[PDB]
Amino acid sequence: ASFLPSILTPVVTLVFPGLMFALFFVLIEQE
Amino acid sequence: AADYPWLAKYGFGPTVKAERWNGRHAMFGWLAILGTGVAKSHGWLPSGDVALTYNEWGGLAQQGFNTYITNERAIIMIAHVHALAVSAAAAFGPQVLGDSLTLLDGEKDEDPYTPAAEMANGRMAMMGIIAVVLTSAISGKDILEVVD
Amino acid sequence: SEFVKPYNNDPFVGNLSTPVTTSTATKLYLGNLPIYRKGLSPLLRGLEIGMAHGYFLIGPFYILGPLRNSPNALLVGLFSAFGLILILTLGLTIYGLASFQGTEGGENLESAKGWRNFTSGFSIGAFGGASVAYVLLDNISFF
Amino acid sequence: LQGMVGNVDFDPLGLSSPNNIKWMREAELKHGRMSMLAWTGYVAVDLGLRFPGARYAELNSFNAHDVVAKKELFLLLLWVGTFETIGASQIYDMSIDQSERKPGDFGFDPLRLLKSPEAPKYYEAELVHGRAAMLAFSAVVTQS
Amino acid sequence: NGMVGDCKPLGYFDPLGFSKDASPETMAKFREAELKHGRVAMLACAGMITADKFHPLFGGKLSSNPLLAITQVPKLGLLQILLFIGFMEVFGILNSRRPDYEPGNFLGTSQWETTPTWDAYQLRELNNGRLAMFGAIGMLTHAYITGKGPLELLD
Amino acid sequence: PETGNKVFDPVGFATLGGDETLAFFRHAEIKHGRVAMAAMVGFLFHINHIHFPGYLSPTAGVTFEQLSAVGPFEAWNMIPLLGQLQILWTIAGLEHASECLDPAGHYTKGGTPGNLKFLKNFWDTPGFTKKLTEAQKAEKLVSELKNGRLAMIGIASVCAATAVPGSVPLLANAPALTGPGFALPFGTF
Ligand code: CLA
Ligand code: CLA
Ligand SMILES: CCCCCC(=O)OC\C(C=C=C1C(C)(C)C[C@H](OC(C)=O)C[C@@]1(C)O)=C/C=C/C(C)=C/C=C/C=C(C)/C=C/C=C(\C)C(=O)C[C@@]12O[C@]1(C)C[C@@H](O)CC2(C)C
Ligand code: KC2
Ligand SMILES: CC1=C(C#C/C(C)=C/C=C/C(C)=C/C=C/C=C(C)/C=C/C=C(C)/C=C/[C@@]23O[C@]2(C)C[C@@H](O)CC3(C)C)C(C)(C)C[C@H](O)C1
Ligand SMILES: CC1=C(C#C/C(C)=C/C=C/C(C)=C/C=C/C=C(C)/C=C/C=C(C)/C=C/[C@@]23O[C@]2(C)C[C@@H](O)CC3(C)C)C(C)(C)C[C@H](O)C1
Ligand SMILES: CC1=C(C#C/C(C)=C/C=C/C(C)=C/C=C/C=C(C)/C=C/C=C(C)/C=C/[C@@]23O[C@]2(C)C[C@@H](O)CC3(C)C)C(C)(C)C[C@H](O)C1
Ligand SMILES: CC1=C(C#C/C(C)=C/C=C/C(C)=C/C=C/C=C(C)/C=C/C=C(C)/C=C/[C@@]23O[C@]2(C)C[C@@H](O)CC3(C)C)C(C)(C)C[C@H](O)C1
Ligand SMILES: CC1=C(/C=C/C(C)=C/C=C/C(C)=C/C=C/C=C(C)/C=C/C=C(C)/C=C/C2=C(C)CCCC2(C)C)C(C)(C)CCC1
Repeated sequence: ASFLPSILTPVVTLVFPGLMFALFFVLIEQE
Repeated sequence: AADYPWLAKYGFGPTVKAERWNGRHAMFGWLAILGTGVAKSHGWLPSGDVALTYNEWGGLAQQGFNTYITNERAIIMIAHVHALAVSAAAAFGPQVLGDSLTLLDGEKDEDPYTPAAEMANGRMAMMGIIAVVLTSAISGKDILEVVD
Repeated sequence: SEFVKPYNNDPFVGNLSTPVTTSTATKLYLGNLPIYRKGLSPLLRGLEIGMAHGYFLIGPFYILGPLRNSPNALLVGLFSAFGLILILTLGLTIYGLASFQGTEGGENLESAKGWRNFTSGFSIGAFGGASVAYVLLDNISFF
Repeated sequence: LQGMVGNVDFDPLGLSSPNNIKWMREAELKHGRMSMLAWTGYVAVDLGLRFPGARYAELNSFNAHDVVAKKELFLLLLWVGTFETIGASQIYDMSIDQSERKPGDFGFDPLRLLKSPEAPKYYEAELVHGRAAMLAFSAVVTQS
Repeated sequence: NGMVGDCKPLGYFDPLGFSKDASPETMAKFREAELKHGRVAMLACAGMITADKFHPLFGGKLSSNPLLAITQVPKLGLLQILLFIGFMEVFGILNSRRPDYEPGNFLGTSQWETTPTWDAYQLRELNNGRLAMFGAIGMLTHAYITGKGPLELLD
Repeated sequence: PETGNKVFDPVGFATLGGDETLAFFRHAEIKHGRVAMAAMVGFLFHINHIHFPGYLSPTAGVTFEQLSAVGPFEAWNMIPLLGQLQILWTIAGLEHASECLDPAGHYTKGGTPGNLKFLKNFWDTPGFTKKLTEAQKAEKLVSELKNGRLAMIGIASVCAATAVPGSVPLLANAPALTGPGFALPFGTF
């Protein structure tokens, strides 16, 4: 519904990619 | 579990600490549904289904898009965002001799099954939340009318 | 005279003992800053830095933000400050994870436990500072 | 637990034992002192002790907060907040770690009264009066 | 002795002999007070001279009278000035507490190879400070008497 | 002597603390007696209409004549705000210097309670006490304690006279003691 853009666009394009960048940085800085 | 050592280290995943925290949140959430239901029954939230405007809430209002964001929605949004702010403060900030969201290095996740009373009530509260959401979805009725 | 000499009597270290670098004013202020202050635990270092940064972070969002000319300008500024502080403490946590991988000493900013205490201090302090600046800016007519 | 002032061991419900007590006894002292000052101000204001001023003449405790919230109570907020900030600096540096401090000892003994032989008397009277003033202020605020 | 305040017109000027039969602690206190007065008086004299005829701040119409201008300044500005000066003064106190401590040297000159050029420029600082000390008091007195600023009094 | 050569304390306020507390109480007694004695002399100077000539504040146009005319305590409220700030500030610096500059240490922790002469020529500026010796000076300090307590009782008497009806005999009617009973610092606040 018209709810879902608001729920999904910021979750998927601020939170998830920020977490992915954090995870990738932490992983590449291992050992 | 073992394939995800990183999230397993800090209790993130199928862990007793995560179950405890989510049960606490489900308890508070059922409380919140009851509280906002009685709030709607009484007069606290703005009425009239008045939509937000760009002059007060800007592009987050979505004045002309669609989706009828209301002043009651904005106020409860402010409330839950304050909850999320206190959340980051309590989780990342100092554990005030309570519970850490993360496991921490020294601690090991409590053994899987008053604290046990909390976990039983939390499982019950999560089940209640899921049952209410389902009943709303199948019936087509509002959640507040369902609990009412 | 000569106010620029080798750093710590070492001509071959890549530094100079200028008035800016090695004056008593610079030494006093830096050594007394929380990150360098003697006796402060990592929790208090993080706490002081957090409140310090949280107090000022709200301001740019409040006045120059999109909803500056709106009745909820200061509320939006506080929320923006909370978001920015969330990003900053996430950065702190991932920095600690990446840098201080294998550590057991603790009680030291260059160790995992010390940096975690520092990050907790920063996070709580910055949230509180943003809220305190909100409270002051609501009642700025007092002064 | 045990080994502290006013230890009746009144603890049916579970709150602190091998943990939390550093925070709990100190918080009891803070709450108690707050209660003494709150109840004393309530009774004095209701009796008639008033500041000299036109605005303060009509106000009576319960009807006073809303009018005295923005100007004078904000200055009170500033002072209390400063003192509680240094208190927090002392407090968070103790309980989260294990550095040596006692609960509620902010070092505020400028008159050196604890040097008296009857110092355990004070380390007893303070807690008892805080508790009594707490039960008193609960009543005076819940009457209205 | 060991200081750089002596000059040509008056030599070593101490008629009443305060420094005579005095401790190095008291001598250092005297020189710290001297340099602080000189520096504050420089700031005061320059402030009155510039603000008399060029005061763009605060709407560009605050009174050119030095005594009226500070009263016209908002309370927050005065509080901020006091906070800034106190934050300099705590570092002054810490520099006094330091083991190595010349009276007015926040620069920590002792660690560098200084010479008569440095001594002469310290003397320049001190002499200008004395002149500004007299100047600031004169300016304030004339402001109270006539009500005009320095340059308007000269006008 | 008048009290019977004894501790005088019937309630136990003496030993609420220790020697440091007793030293603080004695210094506070001395300071209170000194301010009360000065206040009594000032009250007499006022209510006898003794004042300096001229304009106290030529800019705001408030005068010593007005201060004398209106009443003792009201005069403080009619001092200009910045003048009251100056008076309290000059007392502030003196109190702070009294706390600090004793070379021996604090009156509680090494110094003599009531001793202020470490601030040079603060006491006996013309030098009346220079001629005296220690044996005379102890006797004179006992006199100071007595007169300070007595002036304390006097200022407490006149304050009650000026605030609450006719409390004190021989002043329970004098219209000399009028105006407010207790001035506030800076006037209203
Ligand atoms: C690659 C195909 C594709 C693309 C380019 C987009 C693009 C978009 N979708 Mg999405 N969407 C897709 C497939 C796709 N969608 C599919 C198949 C579904 C399920 C039927 C949805 C369901 C959906 C909803 C319900 C909504 C959007 C919305 C949006 C917009 C905001 C981004 C967002 O959060 O969506 C992502 C939302 C998801 C729930 C995730 C969908 C997962 C897809 C299938 C992943 C495909 C990955 C791709 C092939 C390769 C990897 C990419 C990357 C890792 C490099 C944007 C225009 C929002 C909108 O309308 O904004 C105006 C919105 O509310 N989409
Ligand atoms: C209050 C500021 C002040 C202070 C603290 C000092 C301190 C010092 N000066 Mg002095 N000095 C000052 C102002 C001051 N000076 C001014 C304005 C001049 C210009 C005339 C000089 C000219 C001068 C010279 C030429 C020399 C010194 C030297 C010294 C040092 C050694 C002598 C001594 O013991 O002085 C102690 C000083 C005091 C204890 C200050 C007492 C002030 C009294 C109470 C006030 C007198 C002024 C009067 C009330 C009003 C004047 C008119 C008008 C402004 C109303 C010492 C560090 C000598 C030095 O450094 O040798 C190496 C040196 O050679 N000074
Ligand atoms: C208080 C400020 C000064 C502080 C600096 C200082 O140190 O002071 C020292 C000090 C005393 C002191 C001591 C302490 C320091 C306390 C402690 C020390 O002991 C220790 C340390 O141990 C020694 C001791 C006891 O002695 C006191 C100093 C007091 C001072 C210097 C007081 C000036 C008033 C001027 C007024 C009211 C002007 C009105 C002017 C007004 C209202 C005007 O209308 C001016 C005017 O232009 C206007 C606005 C408009 C125009 O049309 C023209 C006119 C002309 C009309
Ligand atoms: C001693 C020197 C000094 C320093 C080093 C310094 C540093 C900073 C910094 C940090 C770098 C910030 C962030 C900052 C901010 C503000 N300063 Mg400020 N300031 C100094 C002096 C004065 C004076 C004299 C005044 C003043 C003011 C303001 C106002 C305006 C508020 C307003 O619009 O009302 C704001 C926002 C004026 C004021 O408070 O006016 C009521 C005023 O008169 N400042 N100030
Ligand atoms: C099938 C199968 C399995 C199984 C199983 C079983 C029985 C699984 C059951 C799972 C089940 C039943 C899982 C529910 C979770 C619900 C949650 C976390 C909800 C939280 C919801 C929360 C925290 C919501 C909170 C709020 O919104 C509320 C309500 C009010 C609002 O104001 C705002 C807030 C945020 C306060 C295995 C073991 C998996 C593998 C095996 O091989 C086979
Ligand atoms: C005692 C001592 C020292 C000292 C000292 C002294 C005397 C220091 C004095 C410092 C001084 C006097 C510093 C003022 C700054 C003023 C500023 C920046 C003004 C900002 C002004 C701003 C931001 C705005 C002004 C406005 O008007 C504008 C433009 C538009 C109007 O609509 C209204 C507003 C308000 C918005 C030493 C020498 C340092 C060391 C020594 O050891 C010890
Ligand atoms: C020793 C002892 C005991 C005791 C005791 C007792 C009874 C103690 C009593 C203490 C008491 C009663 C202390 C009063 C102080 C009054 C002051 C400071 C007044 C200042 C007043 C001032 C500064 C007035 C100033 C002015 O009016 C002036 C001068 C002229 C006007 O133009 C301006 C104004 C209006 C400003 C016990 C109880 C027996 C036992 C215990 O165990 C130990
Ligand atoms: C309550 C009451 C009343 C009252 C009252 C009372 C009791 C009032 C009391 C007032 C009182 C008791 C006021 C003392 C002042 C003392 C001063 C100023 C002493 C200065 C002394 C000085 C300056 C001494 C100096 C030196 O000697 C020194 C120290 C040593 C020598 O080397 C040098 C010299 C010689 C210079 C009413 C109203 C009257 C009647 C009513 O019915 C009841
Ligand atoms: C050096 C210098 C400078 C600089 C300066 C600066 C940089 C400043 C800053 C300032 C600031 C920046 C300030 C600040 C302030 C702050 C505040 C005021 C805060 C507060 C806080 C609080 C109050 C908090 C609290 C809390 C809470 C609420 C919660 C819980 C926790 C806590 C407790 C933390 C200048 C160049 C100018 C000049 C020269 C010199």
